[PDB]
Amino acid sequence: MTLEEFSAGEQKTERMDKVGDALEEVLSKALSQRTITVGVYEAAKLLNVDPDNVVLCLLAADEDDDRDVALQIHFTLIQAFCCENDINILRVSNPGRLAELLLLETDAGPAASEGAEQPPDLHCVLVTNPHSSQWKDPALSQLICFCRESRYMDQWVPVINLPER
Repeated sequence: MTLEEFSAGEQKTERMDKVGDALEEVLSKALSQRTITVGVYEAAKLLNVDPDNVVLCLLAADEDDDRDVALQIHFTLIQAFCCENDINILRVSNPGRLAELLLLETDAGPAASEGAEQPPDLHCVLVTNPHSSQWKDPALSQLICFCRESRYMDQWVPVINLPER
């Protein structure tokens, strides 16, 4: 008989760790809208399905991706496509923390991975709008702002390392 669950808090600032916190909030809501893509190799598919609707892509690079030449090409491939339609993107340094997010409340559908050793996939998500472009929220505004400043430094892609729970 143990019940002390009551956690809360708020702040109103742009900060580096707040970028990946903010991302987790929006993606959870974006599953609730059912208007998003998932999986690194959907690059060609999403370009042929809803290229006008595309708003932002996320990629999560493993330690194992530093040795996967195909998945490295998949990252620069999806980067060519989003740039062609003017769509910003972000590359997270932490495969485990983005894998935590897909367990919390985004991608809460049939997306779990419990086997021997499956290959690196299900490490990307893409946010897209309906026929009325309304994807803002204060969280994704913080993301766009941060990503624009680091992109201004001649980085073709901004990058970050988001916190644990």
